[PDB]
Amino acid sequence: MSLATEGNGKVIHLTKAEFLAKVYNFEKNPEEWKYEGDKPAIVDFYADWCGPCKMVAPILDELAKEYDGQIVIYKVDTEKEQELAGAFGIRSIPSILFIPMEGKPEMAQGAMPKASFKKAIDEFLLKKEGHHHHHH
Repeated sequence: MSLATEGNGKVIHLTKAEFLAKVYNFEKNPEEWKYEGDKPAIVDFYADWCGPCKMVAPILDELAKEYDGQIVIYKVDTEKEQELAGAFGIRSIPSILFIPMEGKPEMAQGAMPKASFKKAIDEFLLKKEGHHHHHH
């Protein structure tokens, strides 16, 4: 049945329920952050009525496919996921949550271009020089 359902190397918009299961349990972890993901994730907080929020989807699709295998990109519809976005203090949009496999996730506000995104994805999410890195 599921031989090739994409998803990996893609950007999927999900709900807080989907967030919960594969990303983060804000039920058991009201205050803390336990990542349930196996690969590094990038969560785009977007609102369709927002221009920038629209741009990031194609950008994210591009970079997701470019960095396929290693990363998995998501996005969340803040207009409905108000509780989810509000919990992190995101307020609304745009916010980009970079979730490492080590530590807690950083965020960048707004839909930066393919170039700035590559730097944040590659040289930060994979090249986590700011995570546990003092020299060794």
